[PDB]
Amino acid sequence: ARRPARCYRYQKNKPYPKSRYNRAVPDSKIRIYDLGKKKATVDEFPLCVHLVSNELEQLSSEALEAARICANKYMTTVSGRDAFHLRVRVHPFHVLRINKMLSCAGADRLQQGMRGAWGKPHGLAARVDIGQIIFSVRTKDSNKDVVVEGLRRARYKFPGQQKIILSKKWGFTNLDRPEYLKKREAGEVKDDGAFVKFLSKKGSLENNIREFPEYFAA
Amino acid sequence: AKSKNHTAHNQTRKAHRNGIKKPKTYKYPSLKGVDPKFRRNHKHALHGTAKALAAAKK
Amino acid sequence: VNVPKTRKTYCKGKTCRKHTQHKVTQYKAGKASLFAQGKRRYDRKQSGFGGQTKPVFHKKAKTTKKVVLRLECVKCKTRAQLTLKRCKHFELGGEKKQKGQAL
Amino acid sequence: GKSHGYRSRTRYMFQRDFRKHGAVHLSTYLKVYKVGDIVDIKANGSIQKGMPHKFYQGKTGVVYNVTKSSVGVIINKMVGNRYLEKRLNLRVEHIKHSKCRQEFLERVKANAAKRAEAKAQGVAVQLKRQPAQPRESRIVSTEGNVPQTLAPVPYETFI
Amino acid sequence: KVHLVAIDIFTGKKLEDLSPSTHNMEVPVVKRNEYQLLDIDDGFLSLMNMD
RNA sequence: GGUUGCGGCCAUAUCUACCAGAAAGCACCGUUUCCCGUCCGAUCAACUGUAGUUAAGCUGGUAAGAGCCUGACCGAGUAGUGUAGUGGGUGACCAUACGCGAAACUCAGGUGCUGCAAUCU
RNA sequence: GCUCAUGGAGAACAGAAAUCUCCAGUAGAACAAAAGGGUAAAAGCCCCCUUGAUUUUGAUUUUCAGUGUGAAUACAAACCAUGAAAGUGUGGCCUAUCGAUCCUUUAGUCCCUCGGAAUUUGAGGCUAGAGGUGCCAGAAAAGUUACCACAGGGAUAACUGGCUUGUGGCAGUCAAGCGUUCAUAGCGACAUUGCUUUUUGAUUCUUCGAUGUCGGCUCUUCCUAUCAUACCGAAGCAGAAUUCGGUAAGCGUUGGAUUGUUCACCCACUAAUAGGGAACGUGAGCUGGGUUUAGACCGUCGUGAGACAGGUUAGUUUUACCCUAC
RNA sequence: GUCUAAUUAAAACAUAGCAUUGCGAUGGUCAGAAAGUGAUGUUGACGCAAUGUGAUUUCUGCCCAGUGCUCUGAAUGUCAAAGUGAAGAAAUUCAACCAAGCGCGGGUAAACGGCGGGAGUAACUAUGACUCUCUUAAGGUAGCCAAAUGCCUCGUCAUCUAA
RNA sequence: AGCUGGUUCCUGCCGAAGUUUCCCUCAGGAUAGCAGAAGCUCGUAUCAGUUUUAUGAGGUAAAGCGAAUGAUUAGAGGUUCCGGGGUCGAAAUGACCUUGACCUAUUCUCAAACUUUAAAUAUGUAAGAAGUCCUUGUUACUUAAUUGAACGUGGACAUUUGAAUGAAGAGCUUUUAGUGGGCCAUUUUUGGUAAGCAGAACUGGCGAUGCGGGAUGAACCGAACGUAGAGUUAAGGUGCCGGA
RNA sequence: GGGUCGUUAGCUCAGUUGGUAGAGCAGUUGACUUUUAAUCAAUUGGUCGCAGGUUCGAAUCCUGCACGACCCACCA
RNA sequence: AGCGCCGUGGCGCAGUGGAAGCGCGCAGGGCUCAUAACCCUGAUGUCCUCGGAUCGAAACCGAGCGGCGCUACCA
RNA sequence: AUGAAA
Ligand SMILES: C[C@@H]1C[C@@H]([C@H](O)CC2CC(=O)NC(=O)C2)C(=O)[C@@H](C)C1
Ligand SMILES: [Zn+2]
Repeated sequence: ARRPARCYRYQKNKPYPKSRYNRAVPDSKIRIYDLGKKKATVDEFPLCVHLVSNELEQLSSEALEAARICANKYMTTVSGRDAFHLRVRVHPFHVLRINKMLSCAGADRLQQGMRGAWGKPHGLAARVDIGQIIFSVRTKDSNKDVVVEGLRRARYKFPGQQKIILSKKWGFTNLDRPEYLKKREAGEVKDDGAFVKFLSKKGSLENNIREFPEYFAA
Repeated sequence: AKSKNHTAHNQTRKAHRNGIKKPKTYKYPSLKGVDPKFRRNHKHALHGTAKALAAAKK
Repeated sequence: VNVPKTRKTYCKGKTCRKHTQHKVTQYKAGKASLFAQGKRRYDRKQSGFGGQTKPVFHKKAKTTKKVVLRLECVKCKTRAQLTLKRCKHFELGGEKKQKGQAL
Repeated sequence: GKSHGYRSRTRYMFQRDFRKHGAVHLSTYLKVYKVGDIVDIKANGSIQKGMPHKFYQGKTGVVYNVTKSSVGVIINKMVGNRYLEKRLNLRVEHIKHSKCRQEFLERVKANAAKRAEAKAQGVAVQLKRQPAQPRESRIVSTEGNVPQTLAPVPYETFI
Repeated sequence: KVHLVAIDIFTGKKLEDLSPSTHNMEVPVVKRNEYQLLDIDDGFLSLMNMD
């Protein structure tokens, strides 16, 4: 019962976020941003795959939600709920206004039209660009074609020409594979619950040796 | 029946026709707005120097 | 608002020309004399047929008047006016504002 | 309603600075100002007395008058089709000098020095400034400086 | 235009008027004040304030 | 060079944790009759410079220190932007030509200087 | 002279929150308010003294016509306060908090005039303020008209047309699921891309020195997003019956009941009883039910005259002999 | 029976009948520039004047708080001019007094017109005789209806119809 | 009658505005601007819709949020005299387990009314004669002070008298018309689903403007007009209509 | 033809906006009585109309799916 | 669709920044053979939810939820 | 004022 995304697609107008000025919004339907085995670790999922955009547009929580479900459905169906971690990477903070006219025949006598154009909120949306990733996933090469099938379905749900990319990176890091590996057979790394903390060459040697001990025991 | 509320269109053409003449700057400007103490002393000093020059060439 | 009953202020009185003490009092607009030229002209202007002849004012907005004082020098009695802001409540008998007190 | 005040659309303009809030240093006061001095105008929002208008923020003028803690300044202001002379009773916290004028005076006395030396020897000063003239020939060698051939780079995605 | 009906309060007497919705109509500055009660003489209410 | 007083710029000067401190100077410190102020000679006023201590303040050094500052032949001639085009594209947008040109990041360095006067082995 | 918010650690009653004490505390508080700037031996809190919220008039800035009003800025000559003093101080830390003429009135000057000369009341003057115009550069002011009039207006509405197409309608992509089992025979949620202008909005370009304004009747022609009929393909098509889909608009798509009706709903036949366009086709072609003047009735609203896409009833439908088309 | 001649002949007007109101002639209603003027009136309450409603039959409920009309005056309310007093040299000012009217208080609905909401409850459930409460000047009584008054509404049931 | 309509010969020269402020002001006026005419003082400059050098000011783009404020995703590691509790047990600031808080550093995403930073473009000012230096005259101002300030005497400092370029004369006044419904395009941009929509910013145009191309068209591209001739081009094109 | 609201024990009604269905009526039993009635206590009953994500996890989040209850629907 | 009102005990209705009123209903006692009525007594109100300002709110200003009302004309 | 059925 909603208006079309073609009506609310482009960045025709500046960011209208939630604030102390609006104060009153219709909450999203998306609430999840991470799926799969998010508590997996870095060496556990080495491969990282992306879904990006070649447009410059607004994307609704509804499309984000349906696409999330389609990809996660495929993966959790075929390779199980704990063979991957999916992570969305765009949050809808933008808000969409509508000057709600009537849906009758006889509104003429009380419509009043464009006097009072400033519309009330009726949803949210994201704001993406070239290359700003929409989705990312971390898993293994065995799970590769499975996950890119999921991304294919999510493309079919989002508008525009979105692309898939298999990164040169180890998990969700900004690090490439062999550098990660030399570091990790070395000892500059220290795993967190999901992500990892690195060793600086700066600062407190005492804290570094409190941490990262094997690197000192080279 | 609304109307065109405002526009600065064509005003700069109108100005730069015969426009933005710098104000004619002058030697010996106004001593209005100047500290009146200074005005007063300046008066008496000029009286003195006029007298002095006339006495040097009388 | 509140004001005292006496004030040290300049008295341009031709022998003080300086600050003396001045008893303050309010200014009352003063009863209107008949036989003033406006009233005389007005009685003539309204005299007879023709109805009302001068306007008469109803579109009122101000819920306040400017308050105004009289300042009588104790020595010279050279009175003097000076006007203040607009105030809903006004007072000269000043029970001071004691800060260190309860509700 | 439409709001057009003395200190309207001025927020970031009279924002004092970062890590420079509080008081003012003292050269602002120990500086000197005379008739004919050219001066810059930036406003110190920490001094709410003697201020200029935001038009005169970041502007330049000449002195005409001097008082206890303040200075007269003349400015020219476009009003329709003319420049109007406008007189401001400003504070020195908002004033400062024009180093352009200072350097001009230094150039002046140096020009005079050159004229003195050329009165001493008759040696063709050429006082005037001249632009960055186009440059003259030369011979660049190659020893230890052979030309490395370069060429473009292929397209890598870099993700 | 507005028909207005209000009760005069010191009497209990109805007052019906009507006047356009955009013309100005007067309002007083009424305020109520609490007061304590002392020994009542003839009709003058024997009251007091804290001060 | 050190110290004190008055200072300019007001973090290379700050913050944290420790180490040291010849002399002199500051300081800590001792006292309450006197002017003075306090709930209180703690603060402040006054007296001695005696009793004593450099522990603290203060000064400096250390820290793969946090912070700050500078520089980069680091990122990046990227992002953005001015002008031109009967340029491309469905369009969003983009490339090209003449031009200007960031910030973040990455790495390297530095951690108060200095004026007037007086004084100290 | 002090330094706030907050947090931590303590002290009986006393707890999360009562008062006191220590540490950190760049402001995370407070400054009458709206918001924003500004402020840390202060502009904040406390304490002391005061009345510069004073007088004279001018200059300057803002709005700006460089007019006024309002507010503010910096000085001169005075009188003052406060402080040890520098100094600061002409209302509020800055940004808003307000008002001409005529009249009336008050303060000042104790000055001018009252015109044959005087005195005294009274009146009128000059300088400066108030009493107020908020439609805030400032008239003194209730309605209706369907009995209506006029000057004009496409600068401005109601039809049609035009751009747009949210909404209305139509068709696609993808496929979680349904379908006994199986996503796709057939349907296809969540999401998404398009089309059309047959709705309804939005807009106001044309049209107000008039484009005759709903429907029906009549009558032709056109589109197809094909209801039927011709030929075909697919099926969860055994046959019959049915559903989906293609070329296809050649041909046809009713009679009636009620309603002004479009539409809707029923009856019945039917091979089938599909949707729409042509100035929402068509009034010098009809009719005039309806709408849409004037009469009149009811209800509700109104003090009332009078109002009501609220209901009912009654209410003049002009001319072709010209050109074109036929 | 009469009307909108020249777009409306009707449910509209009238009508008889019902009811109300004023008036005893020094008057009621109305007229007129006035006037030794006039119409009703060559008249006299079974009459003149002004209203409403509309044959007959039956019946006309509750509200006088509001607005009007009207009756009190017993009143420190308000209270003009003329008139009185005091002050003043006079202009003049002030005070007192004070007509009607208004105000105050009564009456009046075949005068204008008005005539409510909310909760709970019955041995199936539903419903609510009953009860409670806020409030009004009093809360629509008899009686009548989707009627020319009823949005929703093509109201629900029946009948008339094949529909 | 602030409204409609009409307003009579030729040519030449110049040539607009639909914007500001006030008005019971919104179909109108006053004012300022735009434009004409009369000229006036002087004679190449007290200029410039421009650049450079130097100096300032801005707080928009972009960027950041492991930097402030505000919002936000997920983990891990901890403090429980510490919120909820589940257990061992009598309970114990006793022990254990779990769970929302808070702390720590990490991570993903953002801001027209957030920001350290911070452009491009636009914008102010200076680039000398009314100046620089030296000396000393004035004053009731200022200074402790013949100290300073302001204005000056006298003298010196020229051809490069203080960067570039151009200047078709520079400057100055008076008076007055018409106008005060505006529109289109590029780029920025607010409202709106959107609009040949409404509305602002810069510039250029149409109006008021024809010619050549876009078949066709108010505005686009090219170029702006006395009468003619000769050539060369623009934009656009060269199958035929159509010159190639 | 849409826009909304809701479909909870045999009946009715809260429900909790997420983790547990609670109240009433009814019924069965019990108490009561000489036995009944009413009255008191106790259990009975609950996928809350069909699939989705799923808060670890779901009636209640909300997506659709059959029932109803309202508000709207030429025109001149 | 736009605008306005209101949410207070079990029910109804008052309530005004220093902090909740009344009646009826409820409970207890007494009279009565028992229940009524009656007499003596007491209690009960997250003031629709969230947030804010305030030294402090039912009140005062935003957000939402609900029950209603008013608008809806010229075509 | 009322006082359940046999
Ligand atoms: C309003 C009230 C009166 C008003 C003034 O009399 C109004 C009008 C009088 C008139 O008829 N013509 C005018 O010029 C002004 C005045 O001065 C105010 C302060 C006080
Ligand atoms: Zn005096």
